[PDB]
Amino acid sequence: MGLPLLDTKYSSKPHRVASIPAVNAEDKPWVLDRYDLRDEQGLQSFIFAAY
Amino acid sequence: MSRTVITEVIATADSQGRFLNSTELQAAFGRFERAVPAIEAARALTKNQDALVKGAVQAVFKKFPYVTQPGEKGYGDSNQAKCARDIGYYLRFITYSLVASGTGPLDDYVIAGLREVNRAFNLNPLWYIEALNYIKGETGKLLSGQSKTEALLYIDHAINALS
Amino acid sequence: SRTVITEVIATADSQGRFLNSTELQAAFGRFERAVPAIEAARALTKNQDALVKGAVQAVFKKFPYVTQPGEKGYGDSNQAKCARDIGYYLRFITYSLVASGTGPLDDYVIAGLREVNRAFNLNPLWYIEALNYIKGETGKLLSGQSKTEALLYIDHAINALS
Amino acid sequence: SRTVITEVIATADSQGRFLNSTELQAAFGRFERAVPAIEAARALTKNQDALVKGAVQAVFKKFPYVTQPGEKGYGDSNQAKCARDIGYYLRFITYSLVASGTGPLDDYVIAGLREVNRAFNLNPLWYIEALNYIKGETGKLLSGQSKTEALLYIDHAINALS
Amino acid sequence: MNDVFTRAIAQADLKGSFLLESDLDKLASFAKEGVKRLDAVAALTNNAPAIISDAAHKLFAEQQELIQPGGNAYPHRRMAACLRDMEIILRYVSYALLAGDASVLDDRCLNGLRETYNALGTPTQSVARAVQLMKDAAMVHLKSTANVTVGDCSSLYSEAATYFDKAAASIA
Amino acid sequence: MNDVFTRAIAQADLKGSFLLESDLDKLASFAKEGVKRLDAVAALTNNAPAIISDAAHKLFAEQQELIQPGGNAYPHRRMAACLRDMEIILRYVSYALLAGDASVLDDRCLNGLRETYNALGTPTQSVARAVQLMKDAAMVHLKSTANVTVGDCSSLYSEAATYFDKAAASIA
Amino acid sequence: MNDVFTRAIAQADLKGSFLLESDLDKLASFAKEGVKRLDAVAALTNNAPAIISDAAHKLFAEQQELIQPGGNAYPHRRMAACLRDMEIILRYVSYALLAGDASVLDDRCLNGLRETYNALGTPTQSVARAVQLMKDAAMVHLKSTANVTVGDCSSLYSEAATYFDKAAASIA
Ligand SMILES: CCC1=C(C)/C(=C/C2=NC(=C\c3[nH]c(/C=C4\NC(=O)[C@H](C)[C@H]4CC)c(C)c3CCC(=O)O)/C(CCC(=O)O)=C2C)NC1=O
Ligand SMILES: CCC1=C(C)/C(=C/C2=NC(=C\c3[nH]c(/C=C4\NC(=O)[C@H](C)[C@H]4CC)c(C)c3CCC(=O)O)/C(CCC(=O)O)=C2C)NC1=O
Ligand SMILES: CCC1=C(C)/C(=C/C2=NC(=C\c3[nH]c(/C=C4\NC(=O)[C@H](C)[C@H]4CC)c(C)c3CCC(=O)O)/C(CCC(=O)O)=C2C)NC1=O
Ligand SMILES: CCC1=C(C)/C(=C/C2=NC(=C\c3[nH]c(/C=C4\NC(=O)[C@H](C)[C@H]4CC)c(C)c3CCC(=O)O)/C(CCC(=O)O)=C2C)NC1=O
Ligand SMILES: CCC1=C(C)/C(=C/C2=NC(=C\c3[nH]c(/C=C4\NC(=O)[C@H](C)[C@H]4CC)c(C)c3CCC(=O)O)/C(CCC(=O)O)=C2C)NC1=O
Ligand SMILES: CCC1=C(C)/C(=C/C2=NC(=C\c3[nH]c(/C=C4\NC(=O)[C@H](C)[C@H]4CC)c(C)c3CCC(=O)O)/C(CCC(=O)O)=C2C)NC1=O
Ligand SMILES: CCC1=C(C)/C(=C/C2=NC(=C\c3[nH]c(/C=C4\NC(=O)[C@H](C)[C@H]4CC)c(C)c3CCC(=O)O)/C(CCC(=O)O)=C2C)NC1=O
Ligand SMILES: CCC1=C(C)/C(=C/C2=NC(=C\c3[nH]c(/C=C4\NC(=O)[C@H](C)[C@H]4CC)c(C)c3CCC(=O)O)/C(CCC(=O)O)=C2C)NC1=O
Ligand SMILES: CCC1=C(C)/C(=C/C2=NC(=C\c3[nH]c(/C=C4\NC(=O)[C@H](C)[C@H]4CC)c(C)c3CCC(=O)O)/C(CCC(=O)O)=C2C)NC1=O
Repeated sequence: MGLPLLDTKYSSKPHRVASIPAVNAEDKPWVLDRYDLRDEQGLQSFIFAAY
Repeated sequence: MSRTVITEVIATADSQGRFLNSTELQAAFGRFERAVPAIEAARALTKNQDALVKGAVQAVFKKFPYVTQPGEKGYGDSNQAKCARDIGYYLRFITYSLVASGTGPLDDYVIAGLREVNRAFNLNPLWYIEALNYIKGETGKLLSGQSKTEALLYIDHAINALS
Repeated sequence: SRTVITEVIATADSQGRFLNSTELQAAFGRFERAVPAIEAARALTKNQDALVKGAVQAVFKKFPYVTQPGEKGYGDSNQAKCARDIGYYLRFITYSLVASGTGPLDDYVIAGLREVNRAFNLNPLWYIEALNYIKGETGKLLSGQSKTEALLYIDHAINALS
Repeated sequence: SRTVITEVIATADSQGRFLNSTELQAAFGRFERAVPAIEAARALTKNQDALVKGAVQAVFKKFPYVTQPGEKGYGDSNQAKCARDIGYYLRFITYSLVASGTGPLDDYVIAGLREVNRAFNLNPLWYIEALNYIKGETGKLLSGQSKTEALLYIDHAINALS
Repeated sequence: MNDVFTRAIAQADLKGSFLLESDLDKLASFAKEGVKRLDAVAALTNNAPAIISDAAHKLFAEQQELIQPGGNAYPHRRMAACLRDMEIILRYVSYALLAGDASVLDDRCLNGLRETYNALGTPTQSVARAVQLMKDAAMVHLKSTANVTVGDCSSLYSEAATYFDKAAASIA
Repeated sequence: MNDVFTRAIAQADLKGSFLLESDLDKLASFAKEGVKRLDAVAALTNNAPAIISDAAHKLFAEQQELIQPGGNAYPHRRMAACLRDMEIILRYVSYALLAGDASVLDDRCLNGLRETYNALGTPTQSVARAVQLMKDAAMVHLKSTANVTVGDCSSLYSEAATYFDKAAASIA
Repeated sequence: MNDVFTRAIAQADLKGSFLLESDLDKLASFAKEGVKRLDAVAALTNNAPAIISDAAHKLFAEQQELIQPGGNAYPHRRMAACLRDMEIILRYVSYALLAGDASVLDDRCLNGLRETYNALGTPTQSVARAVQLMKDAAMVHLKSTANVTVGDCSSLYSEAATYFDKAAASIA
């Protein structure tokens, strides 16, 4: 490590305030998770999405 | 950006995205009580800063005779001045921490970056350890009661982090 | 004023002749001595306020009675004049350091010193004490030839006071 | 591109550390190998046109069908593009020799090889045959360590294609 | 995030000097009235839904153009966003009131909020009017004397008004 | 990140041609003098703390205003940051000295450092002075004839000086 | 009498202030250049009889009326006084060159010299002309490179010229 970092000095952004569902569901990014890893084609899609 | 009681309260409330619950107000009120002996200790310490600084320099010399002879760090009038200045810095930030009722001033001004700077300039931490122990001994006499303990907490914190 | 170049030129002037090797060698020595001298002057200028405050406090430490009421140190105006005089002495010492001659001191401070002190009942030992403090401190602010230059001028001023 | 020195520097920089002894020994190993490698590059540059045309004719012999009309190898434009491609491969092999690292090849030829060859329906086997011809003629054209280095880089290209 | 003590300390350190007698007196006075400050903070905190609802009611009573179709508070998506923003601003004002300085309100909340509102199409003077309505609705609960030792808190009222007005001015 | 070999390769590729015989001769000469180059980079690496301490001592003797309260290197964090920046720049200069090309130094260290210091309120002239002091301290160690075979390393000295100069010029 | 240092001290005293850092820098530059100043002054001193003789020859070839009966340099006595005055003026110019200040020239040499020459019947235009011829001969000697280490001394040349033409302006 070393020295502490400076202050973050935040700014107003959508992610900071996201209590409410986003406007469009199809425009919500796909939240890919571990249960995608069990299939084969699902695993290929997960790998492509990571890349 | 100091890490004090009120700042910790507000930061932990904002991180959780919620108003200030009653416990946080409880801690804030504890800090507000606590401020009075802290301000008393800060006053009785800033008032007698010059005696403390001189005594600390002399105590370091007494505990470390070898720094004084030529070819050492302590030999030199300018090095004497920097002795006094460094100990005055430590005392000033102890008083700041007393006022702020936290370690925020010490961590932010002295403790953060201590070891790299000491290594780069080859300053021995034991010198300041001795000076702060002298200041502790004296503030035993200057203060009494709750203020004495409150000052000793921050002097001890500085000594612990110098180690 | 009265400085090495000026003594050279004045001697040549009064003898009705040019500047010869002896006088140019004096001037040479002045031009090389200028380096520690200007350094001393700059250091003293940077620390003028600390030196003046310390000198006033040393004066009050060595002569406690003067601060007592009915005496020359009682009151704010008297101490303002304290600091003003010490600043005067410091300024003219820096002048003399830059000029490489005692001419600034002799013309601005020493000429008329005794009569003025005697008239206003000022004590020369006060200013000797202040200049001793400045000497001790410039022992720390300066080193090498800078310090010996500063000490020569401060000691000239002290000897003038005594 | 990527060489021995650049690998050293990148590895040091990713841990934020100075170059220690291991990196300098690797660099010295590179600097001592540079002489045979630059000799091999000089020899391969001297033999531009012979090697390129020989490789093209070798490809034509091993794949006689491709020169037939209605195939890839028919027509002056396609044969010119063949010569150009083999020239590219040889140029980048000499670049790798000079750099003493497979960076020139890996960055210019290999990265994107399958996608481009599949899009344009280019066969890796044509280039494998051409590079095997180049490998064969290298043994005649180079002797000693230079031949070893050139064969190493041509082998890397062949392994990449296949 | 700096409370009053921390800025007093930072200003002392920039000058490189200890804290003077008078400055310590001021900080001790602040700490003494900290109980009143805590009561004000609790008055804002406990009554927050009432303040938000009251200000929203008044704002949509004066400016109906928000809640008609084509208005900027029309669907439940946008109305709930309005109420969320108002709660955020009230929360940050409570933080600033407890701390004693508008530093937190400066950095965590109002950093670039006008630009966001302009990009979304929100009317900024409408948001400022909403914050002003929140201030007017929250002074009522601040001045409430139920279950509280009665005394003078006019300095705290002015301080809270300053924080609300500062948020409103920054947004507008 | 390019060394001299990769720079020559890239120019040759842009021209679309093999490397000329003169370019091969220059690269062969570079490889031959690489042993002295490795000695120089080792001298920089193995004396980094000494170089930084010497440069720091000179710099803060010369420029006392930094170490004063309100100066840019006052608290321990800023002093530590000063020393850390000096070590970073020395590290990248050693990288460049090994590679023989200042592309690494410009790309990874100096590309946006002046605006970073301006954003941080740092006297860039002082940083350039610090880099020059590091140059002097490093040239004292590079020219150390003891413990190494004696030879002509004037070219290496000039390259190291050019990298230090280019760092200082790019910062300030 | 004044040199450059003593004038600087005089204005500083008039303000009542110390000498600023820029003034100290100018005086440091002066004292650094002092050795070149000494060379210039020694060139004026060493070659003085040659300068005076050359100026006299040129002046009395130009203005033959001065050496005819009824001229103002006619009898031996007036010619001796003429040459004496030229020597005196050159000598005070050398003084001013060493001092860096034209104060001694004004106070001693040119204090009332125009009224002196007007009362004597001496042509002040011709005296100024003699000063110009002396200036030319002086520049011939001062630009000489033999027996000095080569260097830039143009400031000294211009300053010597200003002393000469200031004398000539005061006379005529
Ligand atoms: C925020 C608070 C703060 C601290 C504490 C601090 C410590 C500090 N002390 C310094 C000098 C120094 N300080 C000392 C202190 C020693 N002298 C000996 O007689 C004693 C045993 C001992 C003191 C009692 C010495 C010897 C030096 C000179 C080191 C050197 O120049 O190599 C320096 C180098 C800066 C310079 O002189 O240009 C630092 C950074 N700096 C800070 O900004
Ligand atoms: C150019 C150089 C220069 C000097 C040095 C100088 C000294 C000086 N200081 C004076 C005032 C004074 N100076 C002092 C002395 C100080 N006060 C005491 O407490 C201390 C012990 C002491 C500090 C060392 C006092 C007491 C006075 C007021 C004297 C009076 O008005 O009766 C006066 C009387 C005129 C006035 O009212 O200002 C002179 C002439 N004047 C000059 O023009
Ligand atoms: C980085 C170095 C690099 C390489 C190696 C490279 C190969 C390459 N060769 C190409 C064309 C081609 N190259 C060939 C080569 C064939 N001709 C004969 O038949 C032989 C059997 C065979 C060669 C051994 C042919 C036929 C084409 C035309 C492909 C088409 O247009 O369908 C193309 C398509 C671009 C174009 O239309 O010119 C590429 C990308 N490109 C590069 O930038
Ligand atoms: C933690 C500090 C913080 C704040 C305060 C903040 C405000 C904020 N409010 C937003 C949306 C919004 N804000 C509002 C509220 C306004 N419009 C109506 O006219 C009302 C009168 C008025 C409320 C008083 C509305 C309607 C939206 C949604 C706009 C849209 O969906 O197009 C957005 C954009 C993200 C989103 O689409 O949900 C931000 C960043 N962000 C932050 O990070
Ligand atoms: C659990 C969290 C917590 C709270 C809420 C808190 C507030 C608090 N306020 C107090 C007194 C007080 N509180 C107030 C504040 C009032 N001044 C005006 O009347 C307003 C209606 C109102 C604030 C705007 C005043 C004036 C006092 C008496 C102190 C004085 O001024 O002498 C007391 C002492 C009285 C008692 O305990 O019976 C507490 C504990 N302290 C806490 O640890
Ligand atoms: C790889 C290229 C690179 C470099 C070198 C770099 C330097 C750098 N210096 C910084 C601050 C700093 N830099 C300095 C150094 C200056 N102050 C002193 O006066 C000296 C004159 C001088 C050093 C010789 C200081 C004191 C800070 C701290 C400022 C602060 O803490 O607010 C910071 C950000 C704050 C932090 O987290 O510490 C960076 C990123 N960044 C990069 O991407
Ligand atoms: C593991 C890392 C490593 C090191 C440490 C290393 C040092 C090293 N230096 C050498 C010679 C040398 N070393 C130097 C360098 C010195 N010349 C001047 O004295 C300078 C002060 C100084 C460099 C700045 C020179 C000029 C030679 C002769 C090179 C030659 O013979 O061509 C040699 C070859 C032995 C010989 O020629 O007799 C080696 C192996 N090589 C390495 O791979
Ligand atoms: C009051 C009476 C008076 C006398 C006596 C006098 C002597 C005299 N002769 C002069 C010219 C001269 N006169 C001579 C003399 C002669 N040349 C040679 O043919 C002979 C060997 C030699 C005489 C035996 C010389 C050599 C000069 C040259 C001065 C010059 O070149 O400037 C000059 C210089 C003025 C000029 O340039 O003409 C003077 C002062 N001047 C007077 O006003
Ligand atoms: C006893 C009387 C005395 C004299 C005469 C004297 C002159 C003197 N001239 C010097 C060099 C020099 N002298 C000159 C001036 C000359 N260069 C150009 O040719 C100009 C035509 C001309 C100026 C009028 C210069 C430029 C230097 C080099 C040193 C420097 O530039 O700082 C030096 C320094 C050492 C050296 O380089 O020789 C001295 C001490 N010092 C004395 O104590």
